[PDB]
Amino acid sequence: KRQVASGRAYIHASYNNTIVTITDPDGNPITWSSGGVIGYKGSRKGTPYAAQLAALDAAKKAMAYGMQSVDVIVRGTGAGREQAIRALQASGLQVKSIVDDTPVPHNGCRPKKKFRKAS
Amino acid sequence: AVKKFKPYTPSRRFMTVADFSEITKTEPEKSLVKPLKKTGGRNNQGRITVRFRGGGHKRLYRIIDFKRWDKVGIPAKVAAIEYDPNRSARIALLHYVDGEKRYIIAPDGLQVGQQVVAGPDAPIQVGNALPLRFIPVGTVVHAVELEPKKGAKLARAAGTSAQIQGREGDYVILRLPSGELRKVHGECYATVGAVGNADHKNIVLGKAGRSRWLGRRPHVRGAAMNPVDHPHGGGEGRAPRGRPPASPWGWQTKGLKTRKRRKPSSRFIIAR
Amino acid sequence: PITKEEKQKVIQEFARFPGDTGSTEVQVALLTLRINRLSEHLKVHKKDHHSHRGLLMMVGQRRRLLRYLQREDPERYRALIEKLGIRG
RNA sequence: UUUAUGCUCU
RNA sequence: UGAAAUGCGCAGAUACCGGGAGGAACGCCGAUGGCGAAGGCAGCCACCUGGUCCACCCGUGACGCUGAGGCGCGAAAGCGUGGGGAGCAAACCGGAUUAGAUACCCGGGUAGUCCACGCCCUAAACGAUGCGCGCUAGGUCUCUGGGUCUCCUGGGGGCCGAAGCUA
RNA sequence: GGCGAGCUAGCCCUGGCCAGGGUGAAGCUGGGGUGAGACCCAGUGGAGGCCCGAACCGGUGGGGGAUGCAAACCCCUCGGA
Ligand SMILES: [Mg+2]
Ligand SMILES: [Mg+2]
Ligand SMILES: [Mg+2]
Ligand SMILES: [Mg+2]
Ligand SMILES: [Mg+2]
Ligand SMILES: [Mg+2]
Ligand SMILES: [Mg+2]
Ligand SMILES: [Mg+2]
Ligand SMILES: [Mg+2]
Ligand SMILES: [Mg+2]
Ligand SMILES: [Mg+2]
Ligand SMILES: [Mg+2]
Ligand SMILES: [Mg+2]
Ligand SMILES: [Mg+2]
Ligand SMILES: [Mg+2]
Ligand SMILES: [Mg+2]
Ligand SMILES: [Mg+2]
Ligand SMILES: [Mg+2]
Ligand SMILES: [Mg+2]
Ligand SMILES: [Mg+2]
Ligand SMILES: [Mg+2]
Ligand SMILES: [Mg+2]
Ligand SMILES: [Mg+2]
Ligand SMILES: [Mg+2]
Ligand SMILES: [Mg+2]
Ligand SMILES: [Mg+2]
Ligand SMILES: [Mg+2]
Ligand SMILES: [Mg+2]
Ligand SMILES: [Mg+2]
Ligand SMILES: [Mg+2]
Ligand SMILES: [Mg+2]
Ligand SMILES: [Mg+2]
Ligand SMILES: [Mg+2]
Ligand SMILES: [Mg+2]
Ligand SMILES: [Mg+2]
Ligand SMILES: [Mg+2]
Ligand SMILES: [Mg+2]
Ligand SMILES: [Mg+2]
Ligand SMILES: [Mg+2]
Ligand SMILES: [Mg+2]
Ligand SMILES: [Mg+2]
Ligand SMILES: [Mg+2]
Ligand SMILES: [Mg+2]
Ligand SMILES: [Mg+2]
Ligand SMILES: [Mg+2]
Ligand SMILES: [Mg+2]
Ligand SMILES: [Mg+2]
Ligand SMILES: [Mg+2]
Ligand SMILES: [Mg+2]
Ligand SMILES: [Mg+2]
Ligand SMILES: [Mg+2]
Ligand SMILES: [Mg+2]
Ligand SMILES: [Mg+2]
Ligand SMILES: [Mg+2]
Ligand SMILES: [Mg+2]
Ligand SMILES: [Mg+2]
Ligand SMILES: [Mg+2]
Ligand SMILES: [Mg+2]
Ligand SMILES: [Mg+2]
Ligand SMILES: [Mg+2]
Ligand SMILES: [Mg+2]
Ligand SMILES: [Mg+2]
Ligand SMILES: [Mg+2]
Ligand SMILES: [Mg+2]
Ligand SMILES: [Mg+2]
Ligand SMILES: [Mg+2]
Ligand SMILES: [Mg+2]
Ligand SMILES: [Mg+2]
Repeated sequence: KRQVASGRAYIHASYNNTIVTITDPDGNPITWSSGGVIGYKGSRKGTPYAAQLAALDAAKKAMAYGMQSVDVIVRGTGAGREQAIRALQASGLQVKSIVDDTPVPHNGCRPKKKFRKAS
Repeated sequence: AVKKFKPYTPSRRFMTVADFSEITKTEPEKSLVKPLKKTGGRNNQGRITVRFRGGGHKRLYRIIDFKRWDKVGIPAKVAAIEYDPNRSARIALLHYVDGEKRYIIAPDGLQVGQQVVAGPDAPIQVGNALPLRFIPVGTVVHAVELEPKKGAKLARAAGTSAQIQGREGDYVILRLPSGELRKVHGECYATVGAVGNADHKNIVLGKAGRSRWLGRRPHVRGAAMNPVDHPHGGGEGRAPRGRPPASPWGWQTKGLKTRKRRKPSSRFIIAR
Repeated sequence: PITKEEKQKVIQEFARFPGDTGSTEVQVALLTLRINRLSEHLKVHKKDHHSHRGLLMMVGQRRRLLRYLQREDPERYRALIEKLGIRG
């Protein structure tokens, strides 16, 4: 519903997938993509190559509405991070910055049995 | 606390009575500000319109003060805490500097001999009444008005209260004792504190007669009736409901909602 | 807490002689002060068991002394107790 | 990320 | 997830932003550290309060040690009455796996986990080492006091070790 | 369409009634007990859809009655009190 030059890019990187949403300066998503949108199912999406393919389909759709610059923001470990960060830069979109905002509790909620292991 | 009894008769074994230590020189009530004679009647003009009522101890009605803006600014001393048979809460007789006497529903904490006051002024401590709009968000409160100048209606039951949750226009957002989130007008008076006598919920009538004293006559199950009388009557040796459980008058009684749909009030609600 | 002059007051009042800063009674009396303090603290904070432990220790100690004193001088035993209000 | 089992006495 | 499937989603999900509600646990500091008799104790603040150590050598003058009974405390789970319930999660349901899978893995999920009060009295409640006192080489690391502050001295916490002990 | 709650059922207002004996809750006081308690023991006390039993309210079993004394009675027995 608009064309904005300055923007913001978000990288959600989980063990199972990588998804990138590109927002306006305000945070409202302009367009998004992920490993599955590329064309993969199952665990293929948790791949770094799937992340690359993804982050490009993101940027490409962004430039459609006229996207030039972004302030890339990554959240979460995973094989998507770097390859997804790299991919962005290597096509249009100049990366004005690279922030890491992966959320972490100061010991909040008890985690699932799977992510607790030690004591 | 709550009084218990050694089982020197059955029923006395489970019977439990209210603790009346909180009650200051009650016994004789305050003939002036109340009481009035209370017309004890179980039906309307002619016919029974609420089943299973009647009998039970005679009562004098203590005419309590459910609108305090009546005397803005005028402080008053709490003279006594009294027993009131017409409610679960206790009442507090208070003498105004005016020389005017009135009863209030005694809040939890409210000590005998302390000062009380109501108005936009009014320190935010227990016993004081204020238009909702002037009460710090997050405080618990009781005896709230639902519309300005119409008198307290909400949170008056022993142990009950309401929390001011936020503000929105000329309205503030309360969480009613039911758990319902409701908007009430800011001009509506409330009074800080919970109601008190909160152990109330923990008494055990103990015997059939105890229920008779409170004016509750035996309640009979539709299951024990005949088809003439109730959806659940008849059978021939006990019986499941054999249909969706119903009231004597036919409507379902397990789930079926009853609040009128299109109701002006609906626009000011948001919970259970 | 028991302040300095607050405990000094007691030290002097029980001292067997100007200069006595730890005789049998000055100790007994001293303990008695803390004990009565804690005893009133625990009445309020009752789920505070750790602190109650010490109480038992202070109480036990006090007893040992008084038993010694009532062994060496059955006179200033009555005297000490009476003046402190103990042994119930 | 698919396995479990091995008769009796020497 | 091993890979998946159940599950959620075009009734607008995930990802992103702003607002609000609510409960529980306190990241970095943090240690192989500290405190407590033990169980055990970890954001910050204040109040109430126990133990403990050091310096001074001032006071009592053996007033000690241990301790069958007794009394108190006692993790987790569990129980009663109220409340509270976000995440988690016995039981239970479903998806997978397998010959079967009442398990292991996945998606749901109720007691419970939380608070008040009252019970229960267990444990690898472990240093698998009862408490007190004296005596018998040192080396090094550390916490915390006092010192005439390279070193000395006191109380703790670790490692290596004289003599000796030990299958 | 009217007449009925002067029988009976429930409820509302105002009054009245329940011999005598038994059991002995809490609380209180005192004593012991403790660091303080819980608590224990006495005495006091006089609770209860508590006990025995008249009035009173009932109607359990049996007998009698059966064109009755009586269109629901009488005797013995029994329930609550
Ligand atoms: Mg995946
Ligand atoms: Mg964030
Ligand atoms: Mg009518
Ligand atoms: Mg009328
Ligand atoms: Mg009429
Ligand atoms: Mg109830
Ligand atoms: Mg019934
Ligand atoms: Mg029938
Ligand atoms: Mg009919
Ligand atoms: Mg019918
Ligand atoms: Mg039926
Ligand atoms: Mg049948
Ligand atoms: Mg076999
Ligand atoms: Mg073999
Ligand atoms: Mg075989
Ligand atoms: Mg053989
Ligand atoms: Mg869909
Ligand atoms: Mg589907
Ligand atoms: Mg649509
Ligand atoms: Mg959000
Ligand atoms: Mg230690
Ligand atoms: Mg431990
Ligand atoms: Mg201290
Ligand atoms: Mg000396
Ligand atoms: Mg001497
Ligand atoms: Mg023995
Ligand atoms: Mg106990
Ligand atoms: Mg325990
Ligand atoms: Mg527990
Ligand atoms: Mg519980
Ligand atoms: Mg519960
Ligand atoms: Mg299963
Ligand atoms: Mg299956
Ligand atoms: Mg098969
Ligand atoms: Mg296996
Ligand atoms: Mg699970
Ligand atoms: Mg779950
Ligand atoms: Mg159970
Ligand atoms: Mg034991
Ligand atoms: Mg342990
Ligand atoms: Mg062994
Ligand atoms: Mg040892
Ligand atoms: Mg021992
Ligand atoms: Mg030290
Ligand atoms: Mg130093
Ligand atoms: Mg050492
Ligand atoms: Mg060694
Ligand atoms: Mg050797
Ligand atoms: Mg008619
Ligand atoms: Mg009549
Ligand atoms: Mg008479
Ligand atoms: Mg009598
Ligand atoms: Mg007494
Ligand atoms: Mg006494
Ligand atoms: Mg008597
Ligand atoms: Mg008595
Ligand atoms: Mg009776
Ligand atoms: Mg009887
Ligand atoms: Mg009898
Ligand atoms: Mg009788
Ligand atoms: Mg008889
Ligand atoms: Mg008969
Ligand atoms: Mg009959
Ligand atoms: Mg008969
Ligand atoms: Mg007959
Ligand atoms: Mg006959
Ligand atoms: Mg005949
Ligand atoms: Mg009789």
